[PDB]
Amino acid sequence: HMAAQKTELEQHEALLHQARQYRQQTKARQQWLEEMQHDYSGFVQGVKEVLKARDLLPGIHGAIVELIRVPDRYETAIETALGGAMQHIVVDSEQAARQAIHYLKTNGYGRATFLPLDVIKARALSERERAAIDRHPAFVGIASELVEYDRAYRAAIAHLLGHVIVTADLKGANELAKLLHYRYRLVTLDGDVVSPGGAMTGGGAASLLSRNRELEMLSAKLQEMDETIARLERAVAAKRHELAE
Amino acid sequence: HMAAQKTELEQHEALLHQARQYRQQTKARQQWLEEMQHDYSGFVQGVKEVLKARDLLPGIHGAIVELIRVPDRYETAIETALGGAMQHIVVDSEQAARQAIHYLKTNGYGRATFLPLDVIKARALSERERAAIDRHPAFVGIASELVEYDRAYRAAIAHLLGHVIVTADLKGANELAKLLHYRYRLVTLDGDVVSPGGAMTGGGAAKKTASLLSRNRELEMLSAKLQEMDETIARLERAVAAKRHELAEQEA
Repeated sequence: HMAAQKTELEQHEALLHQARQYRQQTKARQQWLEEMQHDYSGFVQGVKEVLKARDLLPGIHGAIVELIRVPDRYETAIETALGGAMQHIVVDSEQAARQAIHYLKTNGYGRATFLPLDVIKARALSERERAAIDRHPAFVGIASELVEYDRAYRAAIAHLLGHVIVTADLKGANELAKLLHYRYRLVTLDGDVVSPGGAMTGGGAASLLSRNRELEMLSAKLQEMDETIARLERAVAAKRHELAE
Repeated sequence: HMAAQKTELEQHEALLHQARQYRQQTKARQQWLEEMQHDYSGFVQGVKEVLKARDLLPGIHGAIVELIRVPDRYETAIETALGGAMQHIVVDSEQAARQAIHYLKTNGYGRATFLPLDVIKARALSERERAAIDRHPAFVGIASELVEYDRAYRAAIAHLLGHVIVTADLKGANELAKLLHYRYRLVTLDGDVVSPGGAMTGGGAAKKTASLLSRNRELEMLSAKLQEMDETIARLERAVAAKRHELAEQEA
């Protein structure tokens, strides 16, 4: 009778307490990451100073890393493909780049590389090159097709990554490089590189790219917890109502 | 006038003493630098570890800086042209590069770039591009044509430097850039750079350093200096004894 209903009401009130305190700690983690994101922690000095001057300098969009989202599986490949370009700054125009350069020079604030969005042009494999590789067993993907980004930046991201192939292993990068006459850069899932011409880079032993991925994850989980909480408050209100009368 | 001879004798004795001390400090600097070389000091960890294993791993020739010799007047330009590529390791083949990369990975020994001789692609301007600049007063050379190396590494050296133009000065570099439709990187003898798209990078003064080529240059300078100091010293020793002797024959 009332013994089972009081037990169930207690499971729900306790689970409601768990979820609220858990949500509070999850929000605290989101805020820590948001602060790190918007303080530009981990960025090179000149890049940090330009982004801190978004409210003074004209035409500053953001660093490349801020503009793309990459799954965890492909993060090492994309970071390796980009190299220093992770922190290249997308700006409206070459004029905007020159103003930011002057701002850095005058203040002694370091150095940065700029990508003028009105002028930068996409790269892409030809249709025959793509067909030459995209069913090879080591092929993972064209680097630009492995990331997400707003359409406004499509020519900038194609420029940096539309001619970069991601392969599953280094032998596969060698194989596909040959099929492509060593015209293009290939990167493996583990971060080894076959550069145009056949040079090979590798070895081994926290990425800026994991920050907006964890932030997006925390965001979705927070929405999930708010509905878990709403559901648990309904269950508490429910088992109270039948029980109250 | 015996006094003028005694003073000339004291001069030569003073020069001989100072030259001996100077030679000795120069010898010590030479030995110290040769020890750094033997330690692979200044190489990044991954390159150091491959070179230490160069007789265990197959097909390891060596780092670019070990395989080229650069005339003193071109050292600054070539070191600037190469940058970190003076530590790229020439190897027999892709398989050899893969085994070396596997060695670095499994031991946590860092990263390195490898140049596999069997495939590595040479680079060169077109005939018409070379003709447009070849006779310009500020043209010094194609970087790969200013450095010495054994013929076996020709494609590896051209890959790194066949598309880099060395110029007399920056005004000449900018003239040559326009003649080449801004397609190539130019380096002056003083180390200034004109690169395609270079107006999009800048800010404060860059000042990085990984100057393994400059250690080789200093070692060649010390070798040549030490030979000169040896001859100076032996000359001064003979002049001191000759003047001391001629001074004693005249107090008769």
